[PDB]
Order: sequence, then structure tokens, then C-alpha cells
Amino acid sequence: PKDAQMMAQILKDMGITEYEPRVINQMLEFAFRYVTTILDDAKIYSSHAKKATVDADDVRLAIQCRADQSFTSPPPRDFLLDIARQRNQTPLPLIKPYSGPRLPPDRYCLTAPNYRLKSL
Amino acid sequence: DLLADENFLMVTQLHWEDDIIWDGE
Amino acid sequence: KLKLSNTVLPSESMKVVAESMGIAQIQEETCQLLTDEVSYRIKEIAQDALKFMHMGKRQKLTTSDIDYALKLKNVEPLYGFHAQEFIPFRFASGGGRELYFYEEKEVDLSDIINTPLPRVPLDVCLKAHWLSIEGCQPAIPENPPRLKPRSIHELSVEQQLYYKEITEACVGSCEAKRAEALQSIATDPGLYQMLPRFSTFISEGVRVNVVQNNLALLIYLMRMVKALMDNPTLYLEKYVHELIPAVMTCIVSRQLCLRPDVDNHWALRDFAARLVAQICKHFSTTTNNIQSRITKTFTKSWVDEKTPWTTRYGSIAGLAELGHDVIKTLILPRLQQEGERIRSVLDGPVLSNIDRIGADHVQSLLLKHCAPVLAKLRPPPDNQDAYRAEFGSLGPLLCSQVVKARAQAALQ
Amino acid sequence: TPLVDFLMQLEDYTPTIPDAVTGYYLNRAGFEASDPRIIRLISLAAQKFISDIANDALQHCKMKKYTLTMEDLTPALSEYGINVKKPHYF
Amino acid sequence: HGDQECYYQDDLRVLSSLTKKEHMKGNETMLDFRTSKFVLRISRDSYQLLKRHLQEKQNNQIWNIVQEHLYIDIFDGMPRSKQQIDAMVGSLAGEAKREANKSKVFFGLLK
Amino acid sequence: AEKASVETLTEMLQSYISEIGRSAKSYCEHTARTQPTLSDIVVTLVEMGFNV
Repeated sequence: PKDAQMMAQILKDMGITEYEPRVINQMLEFAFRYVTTILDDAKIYSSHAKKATVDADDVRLAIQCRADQSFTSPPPRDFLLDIARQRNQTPLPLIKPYSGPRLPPDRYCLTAPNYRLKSL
Repeated sequence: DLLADENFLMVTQLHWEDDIIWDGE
Repeated sequence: KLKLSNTVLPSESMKVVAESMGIAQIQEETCQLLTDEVSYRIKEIAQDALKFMHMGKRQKLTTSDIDYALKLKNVEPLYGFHAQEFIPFRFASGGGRELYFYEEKEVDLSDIINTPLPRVPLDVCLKAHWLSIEGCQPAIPENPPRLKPRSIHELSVEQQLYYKEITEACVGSCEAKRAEALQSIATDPGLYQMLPRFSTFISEGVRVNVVQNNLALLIYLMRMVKALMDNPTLYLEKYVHELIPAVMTCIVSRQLCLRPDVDNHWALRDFAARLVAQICKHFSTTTNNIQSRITKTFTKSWVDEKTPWTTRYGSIAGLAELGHDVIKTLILPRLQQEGERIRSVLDGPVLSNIDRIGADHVQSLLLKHCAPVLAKLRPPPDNQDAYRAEFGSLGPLLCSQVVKARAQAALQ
Repeated sequence: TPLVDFLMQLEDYTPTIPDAVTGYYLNRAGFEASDPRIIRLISLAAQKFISDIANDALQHCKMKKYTLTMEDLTPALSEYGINVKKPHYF
Repeated sequence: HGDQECYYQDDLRVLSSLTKKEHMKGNETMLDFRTSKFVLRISRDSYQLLKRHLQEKQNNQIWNIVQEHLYIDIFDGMPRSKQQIDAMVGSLAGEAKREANKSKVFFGLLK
Repeated sequence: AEKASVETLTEMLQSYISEIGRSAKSYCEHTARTQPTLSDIVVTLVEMGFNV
């Protein structure tokens, strides 16, 4: 196909030699889902600005307002290094010698009487 | 191509039919 | 040298999607703006789905890797639908859509119900074996592969003792011993470099074992040949020039021992020999050497006047098991001769010879082959007396065999 | 306790989806088969969702019965807030 | 891109994808590469030839990029061979300073 | 039925069983338990809008 032969070149440019045949079919299904939610929001933004033609600033708005919600990322390095030094300053606690099975408080564990219904 | 290994395998170069024993005695 | 490029999706696919949605009259710079954004998100996910491939220790990107790569980027793994509320399915993968390019795009709703469900495979188990014994890798099936000096034999004494045990087990004194020895022949990877001595033991054995027609000795040797053939490791067509005249002799030879009684096995000796004969013509095939040579010997065994009837029955079986077209092209112009031979055995009173038994077996085999040869190339109309144009050998019983074949086809 | 009564009746009830298949997709998400009746209620809830979507799609087909097309699933899931996607790339 | 060392192909492919600004504003690996400093351990025998080609005004722009984005950690010794430099490079913001690898580490076993 | 309409609906069915799997396990483990009762699914199905 046309758009399915370009999908095998996006993977081969990323060095993916081996892949399942259903991999191309659902990256095209995601790419179709992504463009019919940019352009669906683009004509919502065009009707907000009251213009009959969806021009390039509408797609510039609908991309950056969908990328502000959908595609997130891990926390940044200046945020990870601040919560590290706030946590790594606290000294390590000592251990009670014969406390038993060392566990968190019981509202943080998964150890409850764990009931079930009576069969009748 | 006549120097291919198969040409020299003795199934293709031997009258092995003569071996089949018919009514031996 | 690296000529790495940046491949994006085509823009002429993005205008088709836009005008099939209600957004008409889009510019090219508007349309190029769509295809570099979505081609980045495909590249961002396929680079992120390659993290799950490496972590799962696979070299193939499965369909579930993109489901976790999408969930990692806070996008729902759902592909077919998108739920604005997101509450019915929250980042839950539905496994994609089983769709094709060459699909039918319309099915009947009772076709999907009546098909049998695939078999759930075996659960995961833990088996242990040995990669290395003090440095050496064993050849188990869980592993992949001036006086001149006094010379040594090319076999070890463990290998020579193994050959002696396997050959003394394969002469069938005990049946469990045979069966293991046959499986040992069927899957020993190191059974090459011992194969000349096995081929010579087979060949020499049949020839001094037809001097007195010792049927077991022969049935065990034919099973040894069959166990030699299905071994995938060894290279056999260097030794097939000894293997083939041994099997032809089992099929085309007279029986020196009691003519009746074990003729039932004799038919199987000719059944096992014709099976391995057509398996040898299936493999080892080059132009006009093996299959045509045994076909020519079988046909001049057939057209030979006044044959031994044991040889006749064996050659008939041998030409019979050669496949679809061979009986379609060879058994056709010969029915009258077969009928005349049957009539001669019937008329002559002589009953204490083996001629009558040979005739009955030959006629039954020929009639079964003729039945599908007919079921295969014509409709089943006029199955009562039209076969009387072919001397009336099998007739209505042949028609009943064709009907049974049709019932088996309906069951399939 | 109407639902507690229903789950107690769910023993001796065989649902349209097998428990070897409903329990497979529950084990995939950490839900382990402690009680068969709970697996059966989950199976029946999934069945009701698919059946309700199908019945709405049939009312749309009757308005425009017989064949279910993607243009019947599209307005049927639109009141659910689910925008279904055409394939369009095969 | 094609005069870059063969070991860098993966990073080079991620970069070929990155063409916009907002594509890089949510990558968080090239965002931390742009703010950090490449360490670039070089010898003093080779740094004298480098600084005699950068302190001149003829190349004051590439010298401005070097002293903004690159650390240079100088060691006094022989210049390393190519198959020894190939053994210790390969990372992003790589070949870290010797002042990081000089802390006292209690690498012994307990009793 | 149409072929793409069947693989659509059986993808919503697998995603629905997998969502009561992940959410009723989350509601019971929030209450420090390991296997879910009836009261954990009738709150799971409420949070998916089911009208039990």
C-alpha cells in the first residue's frame, strides 16, 4: 500500500529490522487517530475565530493544545535533583533488632483478613 | 555445472538396478 | 559512511483524511504541518517501543510493545476508538484490531461462530539440561549441533560399542529394545561418520537374508531404513545407491518361506517397502535419475509376460503408491490384462500354489486405486453399470468405495 | 442486597463468555480467580456493555436490521462519547 | 551527520527526528544534554594546538560555542590512541571528569 | 456484520475486561486486601458508569 510502505521506512530508519506484521497496521491506526483529532479540534478553533477556511494557524493551535495534554514526559532533571537532595539529607534510621517481619504500617501493606462471600 | 557435486554421487553414476535380487537362487 | 534520512508520511495522504472529514480547502503548508507532527509521534513511539523490546529480551517488536509505549506517553493504547471521557476504558489495551490489507471487509456472522477455536498451548515449565560437562558441550537434543604407523579406526570404542548394541537391538529379539534403537537411529545427531557401516549392514543383510526368505529379518531392516531416513541431521543421498536396491528387492522378490499365512505380512513387507520407496523418490530428486529409473523398472516388471505373482503383487503395490498423477497416467490402458490374469487364476483348478492369493491381493489393490482415480476426475453419475465398459471388475462395490470417499470429503 | 443475592445465584450460571477466557484477561491485569461467581459477574457486565452498544446500533440500522456497518457503530457510540475510527489505510 | 563516529548512530537518529523546538521541549534527554557540559578529556599536548586555533579572532565563534557548551578536562600525559579513545567514549555528556572519580570509596568487604 | 465492526467491538470487549481487572484490583489493594470482593466491583462498575 501507499501509506503502509512509508511506515516500513519509518521503522527501518529507526533501525527496527524485525517486527510483527500487525505493527504497521496499528501505527497507521494511531496516525489516523491522531490526525482526525487534530483536524477535528482545528475546525472547532476555526469556528471560535469565525473563519470558513481552516488555515495553518488553526493546526498550529490544535497541535500545541493537544501536545499539552496527550504526550507527557518524565520529570525534568532540575526537578529530580531537587527532590533528591531534599530526600537524601535525611539520615538513615536505625533498625529494631527483633521486630519480626519488617513491614510498613498495616494501612500501607496488603495484609488484611481478605473476606469472601458465603456460598449458599 | 557438470562439476556439480551431485553429478559425482554414485546414485547418478551406478547401474544399481542390477543389484535388485529377482528370483535369486 | 551513513546516509541517514528523515522519512515522513506523505502529505497526499493527509489531504485525503482532511477532506473526508469536512475540512476542505487546506493549503499545502497547512498539510505539510500535519505530516511532520504525526511522523514525529510515530518516531517518538517506535523509539520508545524499542525500550520494551530490549527490556523483555526479545528481538521482535511485538504488537503489545506499542501498547505500553503509548501508555508511557500518557496516550490511551486504544486504536479503533477514542473515548473523550476516558472512564469506560482508562489506559486499557484492547489488543489492537485484527485487520488486513487483503481482507474481505464483510463476513457472515455465523461463519465466526461455527469455526473451531484454536488450541490453548502448554503452560510454562522448567526443564534443566547440560550446556557444558567440564568444558565440553554434549550432543544432546537440547544443544544445537621404515614402517608406517599403526592406524586407528575412525570410530571410537564407545561409538563401536554403540553400533554393536544398536544393530543387535535392531534385529528385533525384544520389541522395546527395537523401538528404542529405532528412535535412537531416528534422532542421534552424531550418527553421521557411522552411516557407511549402517548402510553396508542393511544392504549386505537383505541380500543374504533373501537367500532364505526370513520375513522378520527383513521387516526389521526396513524399519531401520525408515528410521534412517527421518533423521534430519545425517546426509543420506551419498548412501542411497545402496539403500534403493535393497528396498526394491523387498518389494519385487519371491518368498522362499511358507507362501500363505505371512503373505499378510508379505503385503506389509511390500507396504513398508513401497512407502519408503515413494519417500525416497520424494527426497533426493534431481533430473531424470531416481524416480524415472524406479518407474521404468516397475513398468517393465508389469508388462513382463508370465511373472511370478509375488513379484507381480509387489510391483503393482510399488507403482500404486507413487502419487496422484502416476496412477492417472499409467494404470489406465492396462485393466484388460489385469482382468485376463484374474480369469486364468480362476479357471485353472490349481489351488495349492500361491497364484490365487496373489491374484486376489492384486485385484483388490488395483480396484481401490481405480475407485478414487475415478472419484477424483468425474462426477459420481451412473455408478451402477457404466463400469461394465471397463470389464466390470469393481462396478457397484467400486461405486460404494467412491461414495465412502465422498462421505470422508463431506466430513473434512 | 439485590446484587449480593444475584452473585450468590451466579453459581450454577454459565455466562456467554467462558471463565477460562474472562479469567485470562483478569489474570493479565492482576485480578486472580479467588471466586468463580465474581469472574461470572465481570463477564456479564462486559456482555451487557457490548450488547447495549449493539442494540443502539441496530436501532440506527433499522432507522436508515441485518448488516452492522461502521456507519452504524459511529452514531451508536457517539452518545457514549466514543469517537470510533474508520480504518482508511488498508 | 556522516562524519560522526559509527557508535553514535542511535543518538544521531533521535536527532534527525528532532527538527522543531516543541519536539525537543518534551524529550527531556536532549533537554538535559543542552544544559549540561560535555566533559571531553583531552591532553595538554593537544590542547595547546586547539587553544592556538581558538584564541585568535579568526575562529572566535566556534571558540565561543566550545567555552559555553563544553567542559575540557586536561591531563598531563601522552595523547591517547584512537583505539583507546574508542574504548572510553560513547555516552552523551560523556567521559566525565577525574575530580568525580577521586572520592574515597569503601570498596572492601565487611566482617 | 462488517469485518472492521467486529474487530472494533471485540477490542472494546477485551479493553473492558482488562479495565475491571486493573481497577477492582486497585480498589481492593487500596483497602489493604489482595483479592477483590463484590463490594470492590460494584464500586468499580459505578466508576465506569454501568448502572449495576
